[PDB]
Amino acid sequence: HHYAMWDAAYVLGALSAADRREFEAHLAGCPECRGAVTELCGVPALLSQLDRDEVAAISESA
Amino acid sequence: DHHYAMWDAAYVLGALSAADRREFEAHLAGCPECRGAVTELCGVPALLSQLDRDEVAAISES
Amino acid sequence: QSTPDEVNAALDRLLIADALAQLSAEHRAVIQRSYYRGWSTAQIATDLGIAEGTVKSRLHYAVRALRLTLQELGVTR
Amino acid sequence: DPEQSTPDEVNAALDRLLIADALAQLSAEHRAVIQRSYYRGWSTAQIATDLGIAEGTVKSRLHYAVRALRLTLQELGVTR
Ligand SMILES: [Zn+2]
Ligand SMILES: [Zn+2]
Repeated sequence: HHYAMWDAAYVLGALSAADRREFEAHLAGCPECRGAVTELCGVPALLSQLDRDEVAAISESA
Repeated sequence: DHHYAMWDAAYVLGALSAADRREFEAHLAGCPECRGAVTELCGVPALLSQLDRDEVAAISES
Repeated sequence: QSTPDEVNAALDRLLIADALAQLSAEHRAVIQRSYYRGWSTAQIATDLGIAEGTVKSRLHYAVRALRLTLQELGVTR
Repeated sequence: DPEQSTPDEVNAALDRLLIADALAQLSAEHRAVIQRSYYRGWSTAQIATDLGIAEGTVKSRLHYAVRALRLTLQELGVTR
């Protein structure tokens, strides 16, 4: 089931509005996906400690 | 009657200190209730991220 | 000329703004300070002159209130 | 921003240090999708066009990108 791959997109806010509702619907009846998002829900909080500029500098600088 | 139940929002919003975040992740490893709580709240950041802090400040001033 | 997805995105942005406008002032304040300003629990406490524990529970209720609105508005299920 | 205690101030700086380190350790492709979705606010469709891959592949690539990031973050002591 292709949904399993949607966890990160969902938690990062990258799902279009139609995909987001599709996934939220799937989540209500899929304990696996539900547990997947739960594993990742702490990640946006960590990502938010840096600004996009800091991040861009990390890229240019690889 | 367990204080950790109030930390779910601060956790998902990124507002817990490094220390507070560790305690809470520790508690999460053993509390299915708090896990269900953060799971419910985890689409929230993605929704919030669709607006900038400037729009939001404007709204709060009025 | 508007793509179906940019239309839906535009709608969601209106509704989320709208949902944030419907929060009580106290709920909007803690959400604004944690998520949008990136402040810690302790900093929010200092700035508001309330206890840290109160900031946490207040954030707890505020996020849940936001969500109730966003559900009624149809933004999230 | 309000004043924080000295420990809070240092710990948060340490955290930002490790998080940055973790992202630098991502492969270029994993960092590329994380930068576009989270930092730039882009949608999968938009990322698909800029990067030159199918949207379904943007999704799965993000899935692996975030899981890899997490691995490093755990190894690094930032999250359990
Ligand atoms: Zn599933
Ligand atoms: Zn608990």
